[PDB]
Amino acid sequence: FKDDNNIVALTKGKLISDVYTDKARYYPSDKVTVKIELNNELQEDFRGTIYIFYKHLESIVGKAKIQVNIKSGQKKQLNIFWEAPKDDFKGYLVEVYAVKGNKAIDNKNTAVDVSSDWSKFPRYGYIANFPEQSKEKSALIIEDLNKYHLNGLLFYDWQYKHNKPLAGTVENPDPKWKDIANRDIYGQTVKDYIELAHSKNIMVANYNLMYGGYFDYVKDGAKPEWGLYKDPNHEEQDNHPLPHTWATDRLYLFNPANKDWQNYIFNAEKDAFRVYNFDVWHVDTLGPRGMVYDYNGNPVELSFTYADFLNNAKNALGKRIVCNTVNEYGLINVASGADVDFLYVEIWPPARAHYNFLKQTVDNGYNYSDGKKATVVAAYMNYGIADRSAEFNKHSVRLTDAAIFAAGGDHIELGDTGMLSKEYFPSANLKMSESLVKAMRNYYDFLTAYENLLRDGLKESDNKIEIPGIEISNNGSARTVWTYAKQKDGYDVIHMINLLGIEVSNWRDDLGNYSAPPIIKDFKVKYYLENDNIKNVYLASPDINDGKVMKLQFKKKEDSKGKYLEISVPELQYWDMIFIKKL
Amino acid sequence: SFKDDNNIVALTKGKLISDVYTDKARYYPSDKVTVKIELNNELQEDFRGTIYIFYKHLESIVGKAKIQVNIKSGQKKQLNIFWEAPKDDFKGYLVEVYAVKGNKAIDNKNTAVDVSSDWSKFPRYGYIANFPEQSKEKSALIIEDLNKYHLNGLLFYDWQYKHNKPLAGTVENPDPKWKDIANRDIYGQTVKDYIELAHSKNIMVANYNLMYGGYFDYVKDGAKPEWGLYKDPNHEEQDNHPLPHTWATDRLYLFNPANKDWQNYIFNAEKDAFRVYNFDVWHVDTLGPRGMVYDYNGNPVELSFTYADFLNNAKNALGKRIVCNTVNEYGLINVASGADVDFLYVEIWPPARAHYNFLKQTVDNGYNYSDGKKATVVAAYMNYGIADRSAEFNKHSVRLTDAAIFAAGGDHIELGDTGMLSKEYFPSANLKMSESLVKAMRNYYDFLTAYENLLRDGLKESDNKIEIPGIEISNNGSARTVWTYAKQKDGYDVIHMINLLGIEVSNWRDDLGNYSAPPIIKDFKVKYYLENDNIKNVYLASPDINDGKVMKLQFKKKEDSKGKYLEISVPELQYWDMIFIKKL
Ligand SMILES: [K+]
Repeated sequence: FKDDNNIVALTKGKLISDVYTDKARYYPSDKVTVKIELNNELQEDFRGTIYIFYKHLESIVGKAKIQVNIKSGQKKQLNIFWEAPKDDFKGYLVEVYAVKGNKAIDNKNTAVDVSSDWSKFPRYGYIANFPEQSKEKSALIIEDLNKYHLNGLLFYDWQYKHNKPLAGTVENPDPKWKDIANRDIYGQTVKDYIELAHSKNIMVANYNLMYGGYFDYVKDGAKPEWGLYKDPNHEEQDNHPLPHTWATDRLYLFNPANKDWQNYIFNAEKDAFRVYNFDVWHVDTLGPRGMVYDYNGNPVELSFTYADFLNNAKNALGKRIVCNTVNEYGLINVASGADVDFLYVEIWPPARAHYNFLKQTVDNGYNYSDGKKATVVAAYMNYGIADRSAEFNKHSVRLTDAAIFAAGGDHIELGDTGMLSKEYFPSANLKMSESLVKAMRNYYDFLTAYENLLRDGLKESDNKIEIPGIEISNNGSARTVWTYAKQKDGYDVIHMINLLGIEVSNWRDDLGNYSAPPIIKDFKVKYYLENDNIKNVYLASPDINDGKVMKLQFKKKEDSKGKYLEISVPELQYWDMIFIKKL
Repeated sequence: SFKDDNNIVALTKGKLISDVYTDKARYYPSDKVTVKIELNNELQEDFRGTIYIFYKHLESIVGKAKIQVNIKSGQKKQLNIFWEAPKDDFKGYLVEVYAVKGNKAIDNKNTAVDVSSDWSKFPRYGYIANFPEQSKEKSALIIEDLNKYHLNGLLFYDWQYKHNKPLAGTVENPDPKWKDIANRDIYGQTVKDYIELAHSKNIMVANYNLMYGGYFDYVKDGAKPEWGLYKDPNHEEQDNHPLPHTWATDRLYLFNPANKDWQNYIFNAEKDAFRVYNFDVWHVDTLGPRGMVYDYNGNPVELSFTYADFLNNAKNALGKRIVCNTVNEYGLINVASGADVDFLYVEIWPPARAHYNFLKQTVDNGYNYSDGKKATVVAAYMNYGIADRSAEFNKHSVRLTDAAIFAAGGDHIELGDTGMLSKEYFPSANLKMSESLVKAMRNYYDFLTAYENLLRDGLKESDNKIEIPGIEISNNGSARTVWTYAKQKDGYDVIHMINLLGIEVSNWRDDLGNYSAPPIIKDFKVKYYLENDNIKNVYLASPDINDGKVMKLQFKKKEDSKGKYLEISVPELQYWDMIFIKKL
């Protein structure tokens, strides 16, 4: 058929309403159900064909055609069934076309991840609210989140107390309790979300600090002798003050290396995991605490304690572990020594404001783990306006995800409340526009479909990149295209992130006022390589036909800096990924 | 030749040659270098022999000289030897001095020479923190003491009058004395004497001030609250740094560096200071992250993004060199990528950057962010936890910190008029260096200088595998390992080994001052996986062994399942060894 963006653009969105899948992640050889929601808004009956293509990078790996009639104004669902190929840890793009005669009149894509374990390609989201609600309402929220292929959900502030997560007892759980902020939590909603997430192969993570206890922790059987102190004379136990309307005036901190604290908190968590079928303990930390000491006055190097705590927790609970190393504090220790599923780094402002840090955090995770662990970043967008009733900026949110995803990272940002705007996950003062939601759908399809080019077996490339006529940088500098290259078996990959509209390289966009980047069309990229082993050159972008691969024209040339490919690029908006297939 | 045994020299080591040093900190190509040799015959017999001098560039002898000397028991003499510096710019040399009787060496001491037309490539930064009334002769002795370490720049810390008005008096009539920030008496003639004396040894002198600081009474000096930095968006609370109440101001109020009126004001004030006092550099300090901050009108200001513009505007307004302290790397990428600073300067702090890795990664970041165009100086104040007690620095932890910084291609600001830094307040001098630590620092600074071409000149990270069979190793300064990594340049590969086998927790600062001597590993093997076989020879130099003298190492070409490698025989590792492999 005649696939053309000339005439698809005229009637795009007017037949195919949505395309998505039944689960977030699939095991090799699973049945994948692709769900296509058709809504004929063409003001005219449709009598034609729905084509489906399954792509692995540039290659067609499967194809289906289905004859469909749908009346003007009618809605139909069409389910397509595909066996997941046998190779583990592979991403695919699914392209759907509505074809009349032999012209494509609509198109929408989704993605499929075939991974036996979430740990290689984490796509982490959150649930922050646990009110009384029907299983059907909960199912709709999980359905929404599943559209983004999120393969893990952090349940934030579900628990009863930091030192006693289970309300009631294992023999008789309390169906309703207060969380840390005196919100009502309903146990049946927690359980419903867990069951629903599991039906979509989504991991569910239980949030708690490593080392926190309420004001009345002595009443619950914890001891001051296990505490972390701000002086060597046990005068002042370290603590994190909270607002006066909350369930405790402060959280008192404990020494993670204290074996009695470990025994106490592991037993308390064991009770919680017995009642609520969580897969993961997401162990939060507060970062550096200044000079700290145990009860007996011995200095405690807090970061030095993390790995032992985390490994012992994994053993005690028989559950997966993730740890938040805030501002990378303890990242070296966790990445080298802890059996965590992946690395997790929250950025707490003002530091690490530069775009470069979005890449550098991921690079640090890769380097410190000898390439054995993936990295998730928490980077709260438009934080500067997070106390206003306002909107996320659709431009800066895309640039931040391009920066993180191109570096081989994941960004924890989507959840039940929409998107994160500050460290307190339930704070929902910023809302996503309809336009931003569409972009996030595309960006998450991209994150999934191109996981093998983004964070699978890659190394930094030394090969020189030039973009003649256009200012470039390797580190996210203002007024440049940010560009760099990576190499893996069978492919070289070049990223271009458009910061030509950026005056100041702050990824946060504190006023939520960034603008659309300038669009550059029909330009050249020069890529200097020695090897004459090129099969072809391709480009994919979440900004262009939701990640559909385009074959690029190129020439082999040579100048005063050596031999290079001159690559013709049709368009750059936010983020393009060029990939060069080797013979 | 003569019989140079370490056994025989070790019996009478230091009993004839008392010191060896030079007249200047840095030399221009083809300058006359004066090597000064202080003799003090403590042999309990008269000496009639020969002093030999060898000038070395890495493994190569580039010059030699000798002088016959008669010196009686108990006599002291100074010898002055002249050497023409070779024509090549940015080169380091080791100078080896031997006292020979008959055909045997009975004493040895080394120094180093740096031929550099500019301090910016190989900064060796120190400080002067005290400016009391004193004779030029006393000032000269202090400068001679600092010159022993080849310090090519000196930061004058808390010399100025006020942060918003550095010059006391007027350009035409400057005050002879004034109060500094801490109500200490500063004497202008001492400032001037140090500047003149420093310059006579080709040492750069840096004027310390904050980027954005004013006294409580800044309105009386012409500064305005409209230029200020604010902790809230309604200009209620101006950002400020509180000080002890006995100091000259209750607090320093902070200004917005991006404010063009603040820039004009402070650049004019600095211009007056520079007209009276012949400083070469403005050393611009910052305080690091200040939380979420705003201008007077309530517009948010991300401070780190204001630094580069400020510093470039400062350099243009003053016509002077600029250095900026980016505390805990806050602003480092901004300054390294966008500012015309002479080199990068990073004060780092535990607990966040306590791990030994941060000593290297700070230098790596500066190098990467500057596209390899700027060197990095690190401020990392040693034994801070005992710095309020009258005590000694721990000689073991100070050596390991310098090994870590120097091997990474960095410099450590630590030595000055008060001895060594133990706190961010440079005049605080409760910790003293023992005699043994001073000797180690002399060797380490000779090493920093003599091997600058292998430490921070044209190097790239190497992917070549290193193994040390039987010994735990790390690439990142982990506790209970030998920290090892490799670098490559035109003509050499370099392998560093830093001994953290005695370290329980990776923390460079040693806050209790209780680190112990590392274990000594003798006669061990290093495996260096190298695909090419074009190897001329393998060498080792260490500031711990024969005061940095190069030794040729035995090696074998071998292969196993991980590839071809060199098996290198290493006689000894104490704190830090540098293996260098000469390529064909
Ligand atoms: K005067």
